[PDB]
Amino acid sequence: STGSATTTPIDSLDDAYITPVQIGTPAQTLNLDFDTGSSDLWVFSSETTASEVDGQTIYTPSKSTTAKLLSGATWSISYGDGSSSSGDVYTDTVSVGGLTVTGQAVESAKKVSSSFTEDSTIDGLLGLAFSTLNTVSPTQQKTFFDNAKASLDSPVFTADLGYHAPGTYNFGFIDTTAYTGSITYTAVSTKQGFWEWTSTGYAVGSGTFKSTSIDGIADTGTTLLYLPATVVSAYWAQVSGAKSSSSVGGYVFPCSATLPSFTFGVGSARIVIPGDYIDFGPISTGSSSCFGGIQSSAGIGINIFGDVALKAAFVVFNGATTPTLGFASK
Repeated sequence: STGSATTTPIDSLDDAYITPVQIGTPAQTLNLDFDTGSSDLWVFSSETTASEVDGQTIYTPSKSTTAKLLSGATWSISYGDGSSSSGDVYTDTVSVGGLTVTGQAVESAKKVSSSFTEDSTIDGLLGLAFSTLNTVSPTQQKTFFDNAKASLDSPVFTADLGYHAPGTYNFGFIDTTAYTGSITYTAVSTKQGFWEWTSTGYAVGSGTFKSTSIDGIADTGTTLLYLPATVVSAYWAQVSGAKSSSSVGGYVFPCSATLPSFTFGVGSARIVIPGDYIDFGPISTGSSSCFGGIQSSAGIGINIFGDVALKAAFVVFNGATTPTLGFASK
């Protein structure tokens, strides 16, 4: 089997991407944030504290003839940006782009933190990291990909995120028309439960390539590119007027600037992030100070190849016995 679904930016800045997901019988379609940095599939639901729902589409398991309460199971998660959610668990039928999993754990939110409530466009998350990170207790549950894997034509999924445009998540096949040149594959460590890999270095604009190992995670659920302070300083030094602002919470730059590109290494190959991808607009409405898309990972504890990086590439998440990551230009 295979599946193919379109993923769409939630706003004009590409702050996140939503992908429609069918849950239950008859289908209830929810728009979920596919997140290769976590491993829970959770949804706004009929059980969510009413004051914490503001415009989201909810899953109502009592209206699904295939929903079954997973007795005794609870879940609770906290994300790197400080947001959180928790609740109980159903199993139900879940389909993505024509690909169907029966008995998928659907984690029903009783509580969500304010940032989720305030984002009316995201109805929940669909985790695509390794199932070892799944928070369901006392019996850990598998991700959608993990459940689908054995049935897929090939045990892979691909992320093809658009810049200010729709893109595609495919399951079970590699669309050879969706990228240019060849796919370069690179080793993955699953030791922390993430799609963790080591970039071979970077360049700023038309500058020379610096060969240096950068360990980080491929994370579709993080907006920006978070890299070591040395790398990030080298980038923003090429933008007149750019500075790190403690009060804003990162590097800002004059909105009148032209940003240089940023290149990262995948083995001997190179992925180029155009300067425009690194512009996240005014820090506040009407400001001429703009927020940067490359930020320091210092104090995160891990480097994160988030959407800013990933949307510059066609990315293969290879879930073979020994997982690997593939990157192609497009």
